[PDB]
Amino acid sequence: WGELEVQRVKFLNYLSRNFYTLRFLALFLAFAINFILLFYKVSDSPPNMVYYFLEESTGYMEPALWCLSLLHTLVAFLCIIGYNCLKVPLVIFKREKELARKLEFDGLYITEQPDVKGQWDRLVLNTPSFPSNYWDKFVKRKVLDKHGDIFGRERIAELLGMDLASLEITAHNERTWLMSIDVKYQIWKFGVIFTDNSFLYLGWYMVMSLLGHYNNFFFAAHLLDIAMGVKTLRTILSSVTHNGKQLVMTVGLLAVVVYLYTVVAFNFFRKFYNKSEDEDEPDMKCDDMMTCYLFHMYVGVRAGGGIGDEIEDPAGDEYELYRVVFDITFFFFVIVILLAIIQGLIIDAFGELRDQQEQVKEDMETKCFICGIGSDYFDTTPHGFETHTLEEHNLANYMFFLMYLINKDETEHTGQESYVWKMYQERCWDFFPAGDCFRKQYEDQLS
Amino acid sequence: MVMSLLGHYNNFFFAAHLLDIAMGVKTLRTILSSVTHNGKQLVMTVGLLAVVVYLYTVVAFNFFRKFYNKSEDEDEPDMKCDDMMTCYLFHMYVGVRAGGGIGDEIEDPAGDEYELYRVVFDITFFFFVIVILLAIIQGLIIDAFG
Amino acid sequence: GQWDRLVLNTPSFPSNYWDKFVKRKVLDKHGDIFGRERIAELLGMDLAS
Amino acid sequence: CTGNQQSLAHSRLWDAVVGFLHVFAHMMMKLAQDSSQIELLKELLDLQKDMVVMLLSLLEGNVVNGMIARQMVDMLVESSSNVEMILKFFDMFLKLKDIVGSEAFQDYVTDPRGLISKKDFQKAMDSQKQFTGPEIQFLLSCSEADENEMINFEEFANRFQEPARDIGFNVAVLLTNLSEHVPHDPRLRNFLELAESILEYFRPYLGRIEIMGASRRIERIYFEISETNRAQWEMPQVKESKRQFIFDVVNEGGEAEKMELFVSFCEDTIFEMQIAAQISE
Ligand SMILES: Nc1ncnc2c1ncn2[C@@H]1O[C@H](COP(=O)(O)OP(=O)(O)OP(=O)(O)O)[C@@H](O)[C@H]1O
Ligand SMILES: CNC(=O)c1cc(Cl)cc(C)c1NC(=O)c1cc(Br)nn1-c1ncccc1Cl
Ligand SMILES: Cn1c(=O)c2c(ncn2C)n(C)c1=O
Ligand SMILES: [Ca+2]
Ligand SMILES: [Zn+2]
Repeated sequence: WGELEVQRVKFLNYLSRNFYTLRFLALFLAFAINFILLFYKVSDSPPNMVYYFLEESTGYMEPALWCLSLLHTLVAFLCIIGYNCLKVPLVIFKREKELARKLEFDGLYITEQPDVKGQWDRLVLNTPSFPSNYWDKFVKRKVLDKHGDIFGRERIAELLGMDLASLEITAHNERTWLMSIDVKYQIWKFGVIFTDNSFLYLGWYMVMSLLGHYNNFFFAAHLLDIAMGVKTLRTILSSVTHNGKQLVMTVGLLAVVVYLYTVVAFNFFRKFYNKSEDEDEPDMKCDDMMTCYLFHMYVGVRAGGGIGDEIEDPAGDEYELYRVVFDITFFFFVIVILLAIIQGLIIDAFGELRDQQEQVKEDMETKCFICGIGSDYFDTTPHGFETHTLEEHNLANYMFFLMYLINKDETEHTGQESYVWKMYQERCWDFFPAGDCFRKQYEDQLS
Repeated sequence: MVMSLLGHYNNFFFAAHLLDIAMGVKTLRTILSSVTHNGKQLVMTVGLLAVVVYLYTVVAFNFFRKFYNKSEDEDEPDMKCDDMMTCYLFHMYVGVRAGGGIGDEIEDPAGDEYELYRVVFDITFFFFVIVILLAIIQGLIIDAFG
Repeated sequence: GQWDRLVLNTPSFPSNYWDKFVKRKVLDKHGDIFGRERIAELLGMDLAS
Repeated sequence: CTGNQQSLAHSRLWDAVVGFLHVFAHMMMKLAQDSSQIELLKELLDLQKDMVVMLLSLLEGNVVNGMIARQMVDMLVESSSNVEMILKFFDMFLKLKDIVGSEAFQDYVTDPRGLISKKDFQKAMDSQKQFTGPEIQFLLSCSEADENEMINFEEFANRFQEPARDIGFNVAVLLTNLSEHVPHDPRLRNFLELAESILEYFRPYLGRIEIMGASRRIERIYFEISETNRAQWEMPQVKESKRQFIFDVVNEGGEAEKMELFVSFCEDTIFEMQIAAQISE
């Protein structure tokens, strides 16, 4: 069992270093099976309607599409197990980082009580494999030494799942692999992975690829990956939901205006509505109101010139001036304004979202991300802002300070490094400069 | 120079030298340079409009194929939605040009068979490819020109 | 960068330029850190000695 | 503590450190002429490692014109002879791996076994202007003779890199700390041109960072970046999380909570390189 286990971690590691290459071939083969699908044909003749493939001087295309569909479902399943190998330890680590500081600092589950995320997280405090994917594992003794005097300590120990709290603490002071696994922790960890929006998109990608063997026309929806893949065409799709509250009421407003335009047409202008050009077989559409309201919202918002394009002309003397005012105020409202409100609502939503992606780049190229002085102060010396960025205030040096403080001992720290280390563990950020960086206070005494 | 010497072969080849007005004055060069100033963003939207219309033809090929018939003669029937490469060429030629959707060139859904599926199908096709995506493209050049 | 390699070995390099002693600028600058016979064969200087 | 640093400045510590710099500069050019004297020379390089961090801990909380830095530099110009011998030591043995790394000097040797003679390598290093006349017979006297036909340039290069990595880094840190604290000094400007190579070699390994504490005074904090930490920093999976984190802070993130998000971004990247170091081949 030892050789099969190391062959499993060799296959899982070989796949995860090629995670970007594997999805490149997953999209290339996704576009390859939908390019060849353009040559389908329906016929009454055999090869009811049948779906047979047509090709000129090539008979290899039908075994190819059967080969690429099994190759796409295989490569999609390796992508799921790859995302279940690589980024799912990352997505738990940000949640048990936020909760373990939510438990100890402000006390989310000990002094107050709550959101579905607050009550789903109750299944993870009583497992002993709580800090298993976290750098801090003494978090439960942090909060019992903090809030174990104000309340009953036996109740908070039963809340925190600490097995033998008066015996394991004395044992730590002085001195069937699946059956050893916790069933409450893995049902909890499989619950939050299902909350993740990327995995339900990756889960939608695999469940439709396996549905593509039932009908090969189901491979069409994987070419909508170009909308979510590149960031250019995702701002077009996210602009619909960015201002989606304002759009659903305007189409709600357009629904009640057109329904108020059909009721006036149903009571006074009903003899005009007749699309049938045959005299003996008359089809008057304005006889039932649910029939006619479906007729208005299908041709009236599509014609561009109002409802009167599909209706006979008002050359008759009966209701000649009422109708000619009726179509004009209908054309002025639903197409000229309300349909220009909707395209007036998405394109500036599309316009503003790209304006905030360009201003993020511009303000980053101007301000310093750490201290509160612009790039106009550092214009006194040439290349002063790049000297202020790369050498003095760099975001990579602030991490490189941190992991250097992780690796070295507490008895090897100097006074400046032990001061920022004690200020970081109680989580206060007054050690950052924020508006002065060696060129405002010593500006007269350095030349 | 190479097109002016080609103009003696056919004198209609002298037409392309009147595109010098686009590059000569700086006024009409910003209209021509605005296409290539934001040319990366435009080629993906027409790439996005290509895969939405192709996803609109596959739904029409499997469920709405008996509706597509431009022939007004009963004995000689021309059903365009029989081959998919024929029909996908039909959608990107009349559907993005009509201004009111694909349903202008197709018979009305007064029949009871697929009466509510089709009337929702044309509306969400008209709402996407003309009202938004074709206003995205003219929304992309004019502010680039602006 | 690679098309410009065909112009260092011609003697009519500075012919349309105001500076013509450019090859003796760079041999007096980088002729001690490397082999000077190699940089003279790179610069096309016919009979540099 | 301001009390001890004025007590060490007013004591006779400076003639002790000058005398310790005198015995260190002469023994390392005496103990480098034999291969059985390696244990004493590493123990000495760890000892002058301990003094320069003692000298760096004296310079903590130092004002841009303070007396600790000026009594540190006059101690250095009272003792010019030996600290130039320590920085010439760290220069000639760091330059040689850049010298033996050239394509010319590996083309001058044609032995298949790799044991180059002593006369051919002496005329080769004399052809380059980076090394001098009395320098090269010092380096062949420090090398293994082996009947004047085997110098073994590979083992002579990596011999004094690993014991002299930490001290060669910290005398580089001591010079850059004193230069940017007290400027406009010609004798310190004498010292950085004399030790230019140990600064440019340790520039991507030195990180300069500033914090603000101790009665609102900004100080410059100096630390070390190892080679493993920066090699995993410039990988595409790490910078793609960097590109989106910069985006979600200046666009929608707050002003006071942006440094709380920065440290939450920092601890996440320690973990994602730790899961990357676990999955590395
Ligand atoms: N700590 C900082 N404070 C303020 N501004 C910073 C800081 N770090 C970087 N910047 C600014 O943001 C930019 C970030 O550059 P980034 O690494 O994202 O891309 P880049 O410079 O184009 O990379 P490369 O050219 O190496 O591919 C810097 O060039 C600088 O203008
Ligand atoms: C947002 N969709 C995905 O995450 C995605 C998810 C799955 Cl299951 C499969 C594929 C092919 C996906 N699509 C990409 O993964 C992808 C689409 C585009 Br367009 N580009 N692109 C990409 N991006 C970076 C590196 C390599 C690639 Cl291939
Ligand atoms: C290993 N390790 C970490 O990985 C870590 C940390 N603080 C944050 N992190 C992420 N500390 C103190 C630590 O010892
Ligand atoms: Ca200490
Ligand atoms: Zn700054």
